[PDB]
Amino acid sequence: MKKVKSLFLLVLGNTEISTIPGISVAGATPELTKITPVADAEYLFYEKPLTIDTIPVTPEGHPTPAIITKAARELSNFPILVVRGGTYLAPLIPHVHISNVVGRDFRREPALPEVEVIIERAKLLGKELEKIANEIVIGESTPGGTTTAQAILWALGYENPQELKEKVIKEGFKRVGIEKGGLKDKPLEALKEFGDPMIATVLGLSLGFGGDVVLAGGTQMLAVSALLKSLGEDLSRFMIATTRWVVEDPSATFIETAREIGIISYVAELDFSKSKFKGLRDYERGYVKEGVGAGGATWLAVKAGYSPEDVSKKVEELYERLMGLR
Amino acid sequence: MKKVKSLFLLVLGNTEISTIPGISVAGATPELTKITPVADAEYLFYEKPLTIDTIPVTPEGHPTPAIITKAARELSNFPILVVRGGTYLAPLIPHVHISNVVGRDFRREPALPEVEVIIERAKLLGKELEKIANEIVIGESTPGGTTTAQAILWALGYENPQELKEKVIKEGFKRVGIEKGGLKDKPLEALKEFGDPMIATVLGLSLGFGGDVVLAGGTQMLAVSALLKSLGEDLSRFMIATTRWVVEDPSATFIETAREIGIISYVAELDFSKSKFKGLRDYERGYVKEGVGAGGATWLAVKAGYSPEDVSKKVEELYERLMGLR
Repeated sequence: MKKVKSLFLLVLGNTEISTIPGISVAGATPELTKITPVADAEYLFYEKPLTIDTIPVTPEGHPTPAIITKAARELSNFPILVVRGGTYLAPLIPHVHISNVVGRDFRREPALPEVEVIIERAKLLGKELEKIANEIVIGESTPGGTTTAQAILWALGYENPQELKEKVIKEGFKRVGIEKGGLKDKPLEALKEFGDPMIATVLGLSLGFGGDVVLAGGTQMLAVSALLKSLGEDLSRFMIATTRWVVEDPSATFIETAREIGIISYVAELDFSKSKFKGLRDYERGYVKEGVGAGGATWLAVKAGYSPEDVSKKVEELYERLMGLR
Repeated sequence: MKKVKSLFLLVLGNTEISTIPGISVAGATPELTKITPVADAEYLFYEKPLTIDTIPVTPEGHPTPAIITKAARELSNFPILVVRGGTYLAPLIPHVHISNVVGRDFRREPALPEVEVIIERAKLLGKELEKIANEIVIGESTPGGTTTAQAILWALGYENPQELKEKVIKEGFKRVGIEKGGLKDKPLEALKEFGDPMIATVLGLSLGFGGDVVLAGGTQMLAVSALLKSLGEDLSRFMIATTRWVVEDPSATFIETAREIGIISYVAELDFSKSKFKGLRDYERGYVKEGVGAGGATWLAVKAGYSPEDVSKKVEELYERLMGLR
C-alpha cells in the first residue's frame, strides 16, 4: 500500500501564559505573540506573511526559526500541512482546523477545559493521515509553550527568564495543590491543568497516527513524549528532532530528559557563524535555538540529500530577501 | 517518489440560494439546508452526525447520499479529508479550512466577491496535495449547488423544480445583463456572479493539483469542467464520476454536456431495489440520485475490489443502524 514517505505538520497554538511580560520571546512584545503562530505559518508559503507583512522577531530582533523551516522545504520539497491546534487567529492559508481555543492562564484556572475534544479531533486527523503517509514530522509554533511544557514535565516528575517561569509554574501548582511529581500517573489531568492546545493536538496526532512520528521541537516535545509514556504508549516509533543549539546549551537537560523518558534524539547541525547578518549570526549565542519544527525540517532536507550547510545557505539567502525589518 | 494512490476530498459549501423555498431538497426545510453539509461530513466519521444527531433527509424523507460515501469508505478504507470551501458552520471534525464565506443570492448581488481568495487558498491546497497523492477524487455537499452550477453552465453557453430554477437564474442574468452564452470566454466573471464557495474551491483544487482529478458529482462537476475548459486547462487528466441514477434520468443531459465539454464519465452502478427501506428503495424512482461524492466513492471501492452490489449491501446495513429518523 503506497504512501508518501514523510509528511511535515506544523501545529499552531496559543496560550494566555505568553501575555505575561518576560515569559516568551516568540514575538516583539507580549501582544504580538498573539500573531506569531499565524505569521510563521503564512511565511512558509509566501514571500512575506499575510496577517502582518513582517516575520516574527524577538524583542532583540532575532528572526523566527520559521526561516529555517522555509529554507529546508524550499530545498527538499517535503509536503506540509498546517494544523491550527488552537490559536487566537486562523492563519490566512489552507490549514487543518482542530479548534479556536486558546490555553488559559494556569495560575488562575485550568489551562485547557477543552482538552478532550481537542485530543479527539487530533486523534481522528492522525488516523486519516496514517492512510496517507508512513511518517509524520510534527513541528510547532506556540508562544509560551515552553512554560506549559515545563509545568507538565514538572508535574509528571521530570526535573532570569527561568526564575519567572518557576514562579509562574509554582503558582499553578499551588492552585491545583500538587508538588513536582504529583501527577506522574495522571497525564490527562496534567495536560488539562497546565497544557495548551498545541500540546493536546500533538498528543492526539501521536495517539491516532500509527506509523513513525518525529516530534520536531524541544521542551515542548519532551512534554509530549512524557505524556505518551505515562499513557503507556510504546515509544519505539517516536523520535524527537531538535537542533545543535538546544543540545549544546549547558542550561538545558535535553538529552538527559530525553534519555529518562526513553525517546531517541535527532540533532540538526546548523551553523550560522558565516552569516552576513547579526540576527542569524546571533543563533550561535544562545538566542532562539528552536521552533516551527526547524530541527525536524532540516532532518528531512538531510534525508533528501542536502547538507546542514546547504540549509544554512538557503537561510542566509532568504534573510537577504527580507524587507521592512525594524 | 511514493504517494498514496487516491485521496478523496469532500468539499463543503453553502449558498443563500438554498434558502429559496422549493429550490433544494438537500435537507428537510430551507433552514436545515444550512446544517446539511456539516452533518454529512460528520456522519462519515461517527455513527451519527454531531452538530445535530440525525442525518440530513429530503422533505420526503430520502436519506442523504452521504450514506453511500460512508459505506464505500467503510469497505475500502480510502483516505478522506474534509474541506470547508465556505459554509455557515464549521463541521465538528478535523477539516481543511478554506473560508467561512457563504455564496450570495445572485438575483440581488454578485454571488462570490471572495472568489479570488477562495481560488487562491484552494489552489495552494491542491499544490501541497500533489506532493502526497497521485489522484484526488473530489466530492461535494452544497445545498443549492445545482442552481449555481446551472447558472454557470448557461452563462458559459451549455444548454416544476426546473421552472423555479430557470426563473431564479433568469433574474440573475437580468441583473448582470447577459443572455445564455454571454460569459463563454469570461469564466471567472461567471463564477463571481453566479457561483458558490464549493465551485470556487473545487476549481482551485483542480488548478493547483497537477495529477489525475476525479470530479465526483453531477451538474456541479459539469460546471467545474466547463470553467476549466474555458480557462484553457488540458482536460485529459480530469474525469467526472457520477451514478446510474444521474445518467439514466431522461430529464438530464449529463452525458451530452460531458461530451460537449470533453470530459470522460465514470458511472457507479448502484441498485437499491432489494432494500427493505422505502427511503433507499426510492433512489430507483428519481429521488436524490447524487451527492457527497457518492459516485466517486463507489468508484474507489470498486477499484479496491468491491462490487457495486457490495456497496449497496453496506448502505442497507448502515441504514438499519439509523435511530431517530422522523
